Order: sequence, then C-alpha cells, then structure tokens
Amino acid sequence: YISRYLTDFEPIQCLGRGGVVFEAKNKVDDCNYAIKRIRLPNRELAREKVMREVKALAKLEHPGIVRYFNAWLEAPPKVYLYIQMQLCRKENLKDWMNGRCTIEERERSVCLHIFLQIAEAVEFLHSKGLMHRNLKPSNIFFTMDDVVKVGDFGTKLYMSPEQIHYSHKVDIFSLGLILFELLYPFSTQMERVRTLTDVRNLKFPPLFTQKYPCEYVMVQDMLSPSPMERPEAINIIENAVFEDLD
Ligand SMILES: Cc1nc(N)c2c(-c3ccc4c(c3)CCN4C(=O)Cc3cc(F)cc(C(F)(F)F)c3)cn(C)c2n1
Repeated sequence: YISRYLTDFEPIQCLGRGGVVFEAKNKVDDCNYAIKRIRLPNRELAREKVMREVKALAKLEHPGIVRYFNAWLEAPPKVYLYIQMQLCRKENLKDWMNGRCTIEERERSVCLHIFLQIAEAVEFLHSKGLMHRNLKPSNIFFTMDDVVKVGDFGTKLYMSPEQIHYSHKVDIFSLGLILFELLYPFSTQMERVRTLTDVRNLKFPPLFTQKYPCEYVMVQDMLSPSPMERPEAINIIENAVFEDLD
C-alpha cells in the first residue's frame, strides 16, 4: 500500500494535539505546510456530514482565513482525511500577548488593528452562514507577513456559557474576551485566569474602564448574558473606534 502523504511530504514536526496537525514539506514544491489529519467517523452519515463541510470550507477565500491547498482521503491497513493549509508563524496570538506584559507594549493602535482583523474574519464567516466556534489566542495566528488569521475550525475560558451548557452569537462572546485581553496585559497565569473568569461575569478591573471607556461598553455588549442582546459582527466593525486608524 502506497500512502499519498508519506510519498509527497517530508514530515518535520507536530503542531497540534487531539484531529492532529503536522508540519510537513512538499517534495515537489519545497514549501512547508500545516497538515491536519482527521480520523473519519466509521458510520456513513457521520462521514457524509464531514465531507459536506470540506466542500463548503473549500470555497473560502479571505485575508483573515488561513489559505487552503488540498484535501484527500487515505485508507491504510480505518479512513483518514488529510487537509493541507498554509503554515503560519510559530508564535501565535497567545505567544504574542505573553511577550508583551506592560501597557506601553500594548499600543492601542496595534491592538485595535489586530482585533479588527479577527472581527472582519468572523463577519466574513457569519455572512456565509458559517461560524467559527473555536476562537482563542492560541488558535489565532500570524502569517509570515504578519497578517492575522483566525485558526482551525470545523481550555473553555473563551467559550460562551451556552456553548459549555446555540447560534453564531458564540463567536461574539469570544471576541469580547479577546478584545479585553488585548488591551489588558497580565503578569501571571494566576492573575489572568482570575481576571478573565471575573470579566466573563462582567466584573471589570477599574483601571480598564477608566482607560478605555469606549471599548468597555463594546465588551459589555459582546459579553451580554443573553445571546440575543449581543451585537452582530458587522455592528462591531461599523463601530466608531475603527476610524482614522493609521
Ligand atoms: C503554524 C500553524 N499554522 C496553521 N495554519 C495551523 C493550523 C490550522 C489552521 C487552520 C486550519 C487548520 C489548521 C485545519 C483547517 N483550518 C481551517 O482554517 C479550516 C478550513 C479553511 C478552509 F479555507 C478550507 C478548509 C477545508 F476545505 F476543509 F480543508 C478548512 C493549526 N495549527 C496548529 C497551525 N499552526
């Protein structure tokens, strides 16, 4: 038996655990790619649902969506689906925040620029009738050219309550926390978990509300306990704060 993957690629390392993501070099074209390997479900209608997904997702092109290349099936001696995506930077949004722990390092322009890219990506999906469902700093990447991409789709800190215990409004909740986290640097993991757990419950640090009153009202709208009351992604983009950005 000849495996497409082993034939065409030289594996480099593992990138994601699970649904597994490898880094591999294509032999013909000499580029490195992120390759996700999914073990397909064994029942037919479960597979058919997954295959209908790759078909819808294949049509996706956007500056905030990671670039797609190829999708194929293998059945060695049960069945694996392989997905070839562009390889992003080693350091993700979580890595980025961790190396920048002072408010001087969290420039208001840079952070709103990063956030806007994520929001624009989510608006894109929502208009196609899709949703991400998996937004979080560790699953937000930069390209070799520092363009922000939302990560894999299709820790529960960034999950909306109705996700844990439901519509596209789940993505809106996730955005809320990311916006907060971007503007509010942390010193320790301990602090981070405590503060973020409190923010989910609308208990904001005073210094934040003092410094970013505009963004504060936005985060409140995005973190509404009633999903109905949360804004759409388009409303977030069409907000006053996203004007005159250099
Ligand atoms: C350095 C680096 N780069 C990555 N691209 C990744 C990825 C990664 C990012 C995005 C996506 C994946 C892995 C698998 C699926 N994927 C997606 O964005 C969904 C997607 C988008 C499409 F446009 C098309 C498809 C599909 F057609 F189904 F293949 C899927 C995960 N990890 C850990 C990564 N690490």
